[PDB]
Amino acid sequence: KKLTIVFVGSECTPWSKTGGLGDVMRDLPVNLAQRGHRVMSIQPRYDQYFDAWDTAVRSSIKVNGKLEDVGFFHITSKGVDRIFIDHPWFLAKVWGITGNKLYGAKTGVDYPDNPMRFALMCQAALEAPLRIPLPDPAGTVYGEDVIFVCNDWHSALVPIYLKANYKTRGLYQNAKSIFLLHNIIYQGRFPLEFWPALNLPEAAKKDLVFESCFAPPPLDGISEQPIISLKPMAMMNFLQAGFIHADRICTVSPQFAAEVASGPRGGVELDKYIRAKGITGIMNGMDIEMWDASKDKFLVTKYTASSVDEGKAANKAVLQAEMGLKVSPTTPLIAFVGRLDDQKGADCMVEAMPYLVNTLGAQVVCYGSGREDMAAKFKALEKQFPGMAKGKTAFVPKEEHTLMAGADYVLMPSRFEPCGLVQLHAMKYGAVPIVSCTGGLKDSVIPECGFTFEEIPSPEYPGMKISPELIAKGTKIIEEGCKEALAGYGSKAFAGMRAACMKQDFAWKKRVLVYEKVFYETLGI
Ligand SMILES: C[C@H]1O[C@H](O[C@H]2[C@H](O)[C@@H](O)[C@@H](O[C@H]3[C@H](O)[C@@H](O)[C@H](O)O[C@@H]3CO)O[C@@H]2CO)[C@H](O)[C@@H](O)[C@@H]1N[C@H]1C=C(CO)[C@@H](O)[C@H](O)[C@H]1O
Ligand SMILES: Nc1ncnc2c1ncn2[C@@H]1O[C@H](COP(=O)(O)OP(=O)(O)O)[C@@H](O)[C@H]1O
Repeated sequence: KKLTIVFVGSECTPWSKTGGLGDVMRDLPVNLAQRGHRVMSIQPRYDQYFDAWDTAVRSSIKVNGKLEDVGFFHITSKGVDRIFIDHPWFLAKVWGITGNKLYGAKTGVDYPDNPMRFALMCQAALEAPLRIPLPDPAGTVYGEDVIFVCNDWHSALVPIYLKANYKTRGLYQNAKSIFLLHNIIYQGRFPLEFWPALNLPEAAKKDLVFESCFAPPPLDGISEQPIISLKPMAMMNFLQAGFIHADRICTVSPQFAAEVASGPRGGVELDKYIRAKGITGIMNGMDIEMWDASKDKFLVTKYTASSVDEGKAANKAVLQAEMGLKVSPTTPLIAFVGRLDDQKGADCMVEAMPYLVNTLGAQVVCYGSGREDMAAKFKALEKQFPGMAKGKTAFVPKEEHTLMAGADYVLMPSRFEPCGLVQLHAMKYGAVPIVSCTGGLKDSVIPECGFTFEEIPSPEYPGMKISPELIAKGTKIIEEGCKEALAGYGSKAFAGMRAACMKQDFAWKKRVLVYEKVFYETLGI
């Protein structure tokens, strides 16, 4: 068939990234482009990207009543014409290359521009197909028979800007809008007085207005404690307006799709739109070219599934040495990777450390970046457990590859996981996953590949008065869950899990065909 597709989000690897979001908006659009579709990605210009060149095409977008000049920077990479929205609110943010902290200064603290920024980002994204000729400035323009894939709350306003501004005036009529939920807790909930600044018609105010007792913290600077009233408050919600006007909802896992429809816990407070409209779970793939331990760049000894035992223990020595753990091939090696906050479950895992080293015997590597509390405790691991544990906060792409090939077991104690990528990455490289039993972790870590202890407790949640000194005995589920899995290290069962893990196929080729048909339905052909 072949059609025009336009991805719209707040991250694209390698340019911006705080986690999986960026990686999906790198991989998915390329693997769609391989099928013959004309694909584009649209992201903000947070920093002066050396490979991003000004198209010279400007436009003016109305925000907070004042017109705003924005520019459009372009780059063709892997058949995907990516575009970057240039403006002072994105580019001139707090310094040190941004990288992480795209959306806030600290972690838990957001920038008060975010309403206007992602209001600006969306409207601007709707211009790009109309007024920028690609690949070269003497080439064709994208046009109007274009499907928009929009990713999380940050691009949750393009369905409603599309209909309320553009389709009104007789363009993008053939165009449809797909929403893609990577996460449910992040909904773009803002105070109601930011309404004027959005520049949507007054009819469309009804779709943004929203009532709940849980609001994210006051958007000032220092506070990060979600206020909780008895009578529900009035506020905004970009994500609901994404659900209202999206011509289809997708999400990143069959199991997670189920958990969002399930009710106000699993849908945060938005369950009744998803359950009404429907949500197709398409689990995330991975890049096979990049993640391939038979042919990997960052590996000393490269190995297949036929030659695992040798290859891993070789790359484990490298790892043990690099972290500075005793170089013992018979000592188990558990690896944790994920952001340092409540969702990924560091706080409990770290409380569970003595039992993992002192009682089970294993070594524990710990990558992560996020809140100041858990970052502090991570660095001091190698002090308190000398040569039996390390905590790396701040790290490189290269450092995550050696960690997988070296680790015996990989650990994810998540409260919930829409899909997760570190367990997919591990299984590719033979590291046997010990996981929390939620979402994409349930779908991906089958019993043939790994272990699945029961999930970790949260509150009524989106980080309320977080982890009650009591509920933080979630720890014991990890102590227990690991004890089973590691008792069995060096079994023929373990060698079967190793082989099983790597024979699984995580390439997008399959996933894309599902994504591709969901388009055809929403359109017509
Ligand atoms: C990894 C994660 O990256 C992005 O998450 C952002 C939020 O989008 C952003 O709003 C911000 O969250 C803060 C929030 O705004 C505020 O209310 C609160 O006070 O503090 C929060 C934390 O500071 O920060 C995070 C991190 O920068 C994406 O938007 C998320 O969707 C994404 N997680 C997803 C993505 C994938 C990819 O498929 C899944 O595989 C993964 O399991 C899932 O968690
Ligand atoms: N603290 C971090 N900051 C930014 N990226 C990270 C961090 N920890 C891991 N990563 C990278 O992000 C991805 C992990 O994302 P995923 O497992 O989908 O869950 P989440 O997106 O919630 O972190 C991996 O590709 C890994 O390279």
